[PDB]
Amino acid sequence: GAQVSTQKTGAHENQNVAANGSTINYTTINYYKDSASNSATRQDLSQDPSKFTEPVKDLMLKTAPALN
Amino acid sequence: GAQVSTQKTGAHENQNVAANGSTINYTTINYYKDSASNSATRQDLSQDPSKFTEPVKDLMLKTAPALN
Amino acid sequence: GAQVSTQKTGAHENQNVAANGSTINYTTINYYKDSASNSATRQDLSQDPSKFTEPVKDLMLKTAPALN
Amino acid sequence: SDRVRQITLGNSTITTQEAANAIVAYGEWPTYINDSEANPVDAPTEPDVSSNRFYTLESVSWKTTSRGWWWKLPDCLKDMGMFGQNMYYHYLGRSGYTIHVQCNASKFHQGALGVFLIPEFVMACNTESKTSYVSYINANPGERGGEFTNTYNPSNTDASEGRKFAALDYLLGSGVLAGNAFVYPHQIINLRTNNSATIVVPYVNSLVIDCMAKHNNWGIVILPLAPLAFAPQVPITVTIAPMCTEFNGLRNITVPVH
Amino acid sequence: GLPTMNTPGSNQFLTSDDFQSPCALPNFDVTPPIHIPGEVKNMMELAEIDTLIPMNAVDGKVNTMEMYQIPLNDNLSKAPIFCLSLSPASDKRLSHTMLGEILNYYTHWTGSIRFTFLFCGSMMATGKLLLSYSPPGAKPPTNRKDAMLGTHIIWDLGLQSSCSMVAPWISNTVYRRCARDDFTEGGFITCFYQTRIVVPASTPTSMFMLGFVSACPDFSVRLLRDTPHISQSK
Amino acid sequence: GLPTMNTPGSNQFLTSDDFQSPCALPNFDVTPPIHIPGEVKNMMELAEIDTLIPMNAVDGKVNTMEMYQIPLNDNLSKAPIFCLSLSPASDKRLSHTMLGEILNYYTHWTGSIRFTFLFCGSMMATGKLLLSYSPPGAKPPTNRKDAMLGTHIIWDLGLQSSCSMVAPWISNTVYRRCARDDFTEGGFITCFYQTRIVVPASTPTSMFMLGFVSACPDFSVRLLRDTPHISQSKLIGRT
Amino acid sequence: SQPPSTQSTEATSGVNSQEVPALTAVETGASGQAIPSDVVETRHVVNYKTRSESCLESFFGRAACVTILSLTNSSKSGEEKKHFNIWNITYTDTVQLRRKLEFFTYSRFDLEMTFVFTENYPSTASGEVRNQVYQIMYIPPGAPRPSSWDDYTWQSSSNPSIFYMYGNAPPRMSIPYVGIANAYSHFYDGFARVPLEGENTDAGDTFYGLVSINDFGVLAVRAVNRSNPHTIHTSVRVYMKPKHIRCWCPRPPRAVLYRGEGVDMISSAILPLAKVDSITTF
Amino acid sequence: QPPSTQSTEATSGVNSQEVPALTAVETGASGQAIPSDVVETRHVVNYKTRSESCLESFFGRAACVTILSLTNSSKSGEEKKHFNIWNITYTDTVQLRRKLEFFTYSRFDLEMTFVFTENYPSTASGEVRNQVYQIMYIPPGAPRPSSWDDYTWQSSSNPSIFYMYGNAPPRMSIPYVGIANAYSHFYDGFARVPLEGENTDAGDTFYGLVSINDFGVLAVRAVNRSNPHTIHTSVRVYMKPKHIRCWCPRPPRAVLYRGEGVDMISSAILPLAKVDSITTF
Ligand SMILES: CCCCCCCCCCCCCC(=O)O
Ligand SMILES: CCCCCCCCCCCCCC(=O)O
Repeated sequence: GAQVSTQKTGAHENQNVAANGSTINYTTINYYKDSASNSATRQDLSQDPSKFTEPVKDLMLKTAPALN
Repeated sequence: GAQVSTQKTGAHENQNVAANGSTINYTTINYYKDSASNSATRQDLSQDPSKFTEPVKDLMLKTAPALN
Repeated sequence: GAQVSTQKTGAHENQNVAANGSTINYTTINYYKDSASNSATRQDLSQDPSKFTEPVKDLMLKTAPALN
Repeated sequence: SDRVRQITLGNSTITTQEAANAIVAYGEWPTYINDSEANPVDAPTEPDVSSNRFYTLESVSWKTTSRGWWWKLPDCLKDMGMFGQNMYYHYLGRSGYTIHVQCNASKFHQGALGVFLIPEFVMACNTESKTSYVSYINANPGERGGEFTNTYNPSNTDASEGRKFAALDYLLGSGVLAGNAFVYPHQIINLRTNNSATIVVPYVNSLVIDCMAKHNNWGIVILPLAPLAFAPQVPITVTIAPMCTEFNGLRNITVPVH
Repeated sequence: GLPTMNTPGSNQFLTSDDFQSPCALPNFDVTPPIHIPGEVKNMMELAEIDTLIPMNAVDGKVNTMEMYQIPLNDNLSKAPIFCLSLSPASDKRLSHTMLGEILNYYTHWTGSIRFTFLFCGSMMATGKLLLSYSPPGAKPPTNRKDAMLGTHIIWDLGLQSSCSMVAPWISNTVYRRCARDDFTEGGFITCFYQTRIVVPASTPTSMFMLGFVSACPDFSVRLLRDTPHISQSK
Repeated sequence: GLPTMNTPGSNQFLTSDDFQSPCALPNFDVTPPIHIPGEVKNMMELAEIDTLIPMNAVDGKVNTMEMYQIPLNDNLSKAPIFCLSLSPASDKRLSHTMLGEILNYYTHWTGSIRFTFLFCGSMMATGKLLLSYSPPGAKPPTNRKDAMLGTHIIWDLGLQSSCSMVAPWISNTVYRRCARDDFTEGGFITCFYQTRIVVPASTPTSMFMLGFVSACPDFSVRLLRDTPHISQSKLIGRT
Repeated sequence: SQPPSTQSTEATSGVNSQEVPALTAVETGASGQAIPSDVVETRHVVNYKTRSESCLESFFGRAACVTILSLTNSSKSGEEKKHFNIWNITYTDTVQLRRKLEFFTYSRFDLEMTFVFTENYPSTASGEVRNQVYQIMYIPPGAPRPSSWDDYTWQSSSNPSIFYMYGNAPPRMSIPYVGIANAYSHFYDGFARVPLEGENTDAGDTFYGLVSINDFGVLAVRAVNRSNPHTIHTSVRVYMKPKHIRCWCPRPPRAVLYRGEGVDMISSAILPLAKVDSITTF
Repeated sequence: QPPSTQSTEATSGVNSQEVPALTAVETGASGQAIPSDVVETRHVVNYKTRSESCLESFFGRAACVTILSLTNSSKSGEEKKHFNIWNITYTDTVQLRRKLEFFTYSRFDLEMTFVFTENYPSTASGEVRNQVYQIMYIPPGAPRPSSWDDYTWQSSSNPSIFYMYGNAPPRMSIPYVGIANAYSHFYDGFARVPLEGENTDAGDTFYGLVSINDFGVLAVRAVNRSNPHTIHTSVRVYMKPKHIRCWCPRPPRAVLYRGEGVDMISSAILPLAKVDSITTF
């Protein structure tokens, strides 16, 4: 019941696409009943900066004057 | 001859209904001749407290007069 | 998610054709998230010495006068 | 246009002709607890209009020597309206807030006020004798609020304010540089452009609901980021309304230490 | 049973390890999550937030509120009025900003940096400022002329009370060290008056500007490291 | 839970080890590759490059630029102009050519070797040179007569300023040792004038030739070893 | 698919239009949004760089030392109490870790704990001492605590524990998130109790802050071996890292060295920045 | 199948206008002649390959790169010897740097293995408990510890290995970490450009790659308190590049190295042996 994922690239690896070669492949099995025992999660690169940098109720555009 | 079962939920799970895909699983293989050598059993939460709190020959309903 | 490939031959092996017996195969699984943790890569034996031994814009044939 | 606004809650209307747009912290509009996240079993009370009113705090004066002002949010409203009363009638409660700050000055005035809403505005104690040694009364200034200083003079024992918070302005009273306060939801009222700013915040806790008499979810910090100057004193008025509030656990009337 | 060989690295503890381990509290019920507001997923989300630059580093303005207040006058001057060394993590003026502090947990960094300024003078006063970035390996921008040769914008003071200057990622290296590496010189950020501030009668003639620093969207960091800004007794 | 048995070889450090290991710096974002000119994939690609032979290693020439200059003259003599033992990673003259330096890291080697000679005399000069190779037996030739009884080429000096001879792979073994070894001795290379260099008036009577050596396409090496060509004082730990 | 990269640069020419991304207002609470393609003429640049080391999981992914406990196994009766050491569960003992954890008001994570042991002969005279095994046990708040190293509570019938032989691989265990809230808070602007009218004239001084609010019990570490003629000083270092972590509501980093477990400041260190000769000095 | 070296084709006598044996070295091209062009050859079949000399194989072994010295001191002095901070480099070792220096540029991942060994250097031998060591990497820009018991050993971000003596030698993989797309073995340049208004004495270590090499330091300490009976521990650091590509090949140094760069010692300017004559085989 192993899961697999793409390994992060290294010195002799392919381009940043990481799509070239089935050989880039880390395989893992969880051995414990509590998921707290599992290794760390997959990188989550999802980002949402607007929450902190642009939490404006009004719709603000960058080209529009900020004021008006 | 492995079995795959789900894990109890950890901090990262946003699915407290155990529905975040293959992500949460563990694999177990029994390696011994006797079952006494197996790890602890699967959790079984089936319960029936009426055995000890309402072991009444006569069925009682909660709004029924206890005695008529 | 194992990789399977051919081993380099030894004393009791075939005609160094690796097309005689399946007993020359071996397997491997990557166990770490970063590819930098893997084993050394499969050897790339492609070579192109001409870039260092005959880097000449206007190509000479070896039997031609080098200078006409 | 963005500069002209009107906001209403309950039976009170706030208008302005010079608004710095408006901020909703984290882009999350305040709401009510969903059944899926309910913690207490007790059916909730939703006072609606009886407590969702804009209330004013005693104004403060902006002087050229002012270092800053601060309030604990659920605490500053404890003194007024049904919001204040409900907090002494129930064990638990939840409240989001709309905070409006106005500073009326002429075109000839300069300077600016940074307005920050800080979750968990825990302040340092003004003593070197004990850790976090701050009394309930001096940690909860209510309607009046507190202010900032520019010097640190921790007291011997409890001789004077030894149970009160330290309040360096440049370190926000907690040991963090004020220049990074901008990480918190904020607006700046520059007297050259705006006379007001409005920030809306969700209830924020590790809990869906908590006891208002024990825990101040948010504080309000106002700083003279650019000094007041004129060719001066300018009053600052802070007007606050709770919103989307809930109460649970009707209990004995609670009367805190005076 | 199954023949095995222990390899180098066996029975050692690495602080960077990412291995599974048995739970000390079996079958523990983790208190269900709720939609807690303000979720942060990445440190760069904080790197992009504009924070103030403690520019007024002159002795007596250091470690006080005035530290972030940059004076301006209507007095005619051709003097520089601003001098940053850019290195977000090593520049004494930047290392304590949120961007600089985040970078003090990293060895290397890339991407463009944005500098935003806000004028807090009278509504009545007007004028123009030159904001400029000069690439490294050059004589510091001694005067306005040199500032004009480099990358620059002119900020015409008016209703739009703020402006942003961007110092693009011009670097020979892909990444620069966060460390004070003379090799990866920051370049120079400066400011000159484009024109004298015009101040009408009966207004202040001395005013302040605030400056902010933040990461641009092409910004990133590499290896994690201990920050030198915190310490303790043994 | 899974029973296991540790084999001999367990918990040892082998410098030749190719086992996987934990990354000290997880999730590191590696600087992307770019194209860089001159990629080398195999060390043999460098072994195939013709480099000079420091043949003139006699007292007074040794360790200076003249070391690479093979003297030639218009005088008539039957004497050889040069001689080399064909032991590419042993001979004092060959062990420091690029081919020798690559081979100094190998224990065993095989395949043909090419020797190229460049005449740097005046355009006005002419003549003929005999290059010859013989297998490691009988006697080194000390006479053109015997040099002929072997593999040889006669080079007409002319507009094509250079020529080459290849010592073919003649060996009883598949691989010869790099180490000096009588058993695996590689043979002899010599050169004699076939025709004396002919010099017209106003042309110098002495000339130099630059000899070069390189690996041929069939060349290979078996086994890595450390080179007895670089050293240092013993290293002592900082304290 | 491909791990998403940071912003690429589109090429652009000169602009004489009335759109002005260069000018803004930060009074609104928003940050400036300008990038090089708004400010200068640009070339196209493909950006494949990835913000992976800045993910919170990566940021908090390395084990930090949290505490050092001192235990002594000794035959002197006056030193018997030193045979074991009870430590409060906390992360406030070491500053480098607190500094990062305190960046967020709230967090949720599972915890990995490991230990490092070392020992010596602190006395003038060394001698033969056998390999010691250490017993590490968690005593949740409300659970009985031992009064002595040989106290019956080391039966550990419920309290989880580890027996480690010195010299074997450093011990390790996983702890699931244990909050009673839906997140751990790193701050608490409040009091454990609300003092009421009457009672104590001005209470709360002894119970303000997180330091009062979240009791996580103690970790008890004992030597398990009886004493020897030659005694041993044994040092145990506790290491920790969050794993499977989420955070909310970011905060400024601390500029002032921490005055212990509160947010308190020492008057001797409230000046975080060095001076520069002038504004115009680089 | 993998490629083999080329086979030689059979040939016979040749009488033609072709000149494979003649060339023009001046063109920069190497000679192209093979045995089949110059002598009569037989058909042979070559099954021999060149994997043994591929770059991954050439650079396929770990080498000792430095020696560190750690001491557990029971004396009032030498407390400082409990830890050792070394600049990370491979230039302390001549065999490894010489191999790497075959190329101008290189790109590789690196793995490190450490070997610990210890003795009892004093005449006063006695009991010492088994010791544990911490190997901490201190990235460039990170603070250095002042002492073995310095708070920076907390390693909250700095990665480290805790090794108990006697267990398998500790080991870790390091990804390529250059800020360039390739590591530079050589650098004909200066870290900073001196400008016109500066002093004409403008050397001062700015010249050479050394001035632009900052890969942090490796800090190793004993993790215990002093024991009455002292220990001298020698730590040998091993390095092996992995997944390696290189560019722009260059000839190796024939003389002993002088320090970090390519500086020469006057005592080693004459690397080759003399012979009796040109005509001696
Ligand atoms: C057998 C070992 C069990 C030890 C359980 C003690 C609780 C560990 C979590 C301590 C940190 C809680 C506060 C926080 O994460 O912010
Ligand atoms: C946790 C240990 C991290 C060690 C990081 C440094 C890795 C080696 C850097 C490259 C060595 C220099 C190569 C060169 O001279 O161009």
